[PDB]
Amino acid sequence: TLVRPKPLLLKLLKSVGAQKDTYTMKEVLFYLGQYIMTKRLYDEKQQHIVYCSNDLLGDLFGVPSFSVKEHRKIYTMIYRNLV
Amino acid sequence: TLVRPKPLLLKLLKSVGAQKDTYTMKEVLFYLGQYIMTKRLYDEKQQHIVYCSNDLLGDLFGVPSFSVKEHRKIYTMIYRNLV
Ligand SMILES: [Cl-]
Repeated sequence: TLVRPKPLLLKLLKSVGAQKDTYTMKEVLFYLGQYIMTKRLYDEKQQHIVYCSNDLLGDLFGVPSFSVKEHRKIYTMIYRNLV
Repeated sequence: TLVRPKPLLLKLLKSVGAQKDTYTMKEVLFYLGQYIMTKRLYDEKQQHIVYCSNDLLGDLFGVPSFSVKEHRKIYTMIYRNLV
């Protein structure tokens, strides 16, 4: 099973090194984690909290922040950005 | 965020009490639990394994079995049966 990111999440994925149109969900998480890392969107002191409120990811996901421990919310926010 | 099961997952969900045409991921997972557990698709001896080769569920997931601890696979198999 491969998934097809909608266009804006595609651009987001490519900006940290993804190359195709379709990905396993594992590839999508990998690039999501790279993106949050390289952009430093996490709290320094509570590293599992992501502030994405000023960022394209907050727009795509629909939320101004979340924690990486909210797996179900993260999967749901991803679904919205899949064709 | 409301998801909308395609017709087969809907059938599965209805058969274990769901009424709506739309659900939270929270609910979708609950009913699915209900489904597996009320038909005893899981192995008695190693209970994290669900065997669905002889069941409606194997047809919608596309696997002969899966393990409840494989969350990424579960969400992925679920997205293909959603809008
Ligand atoms: Cl909750």
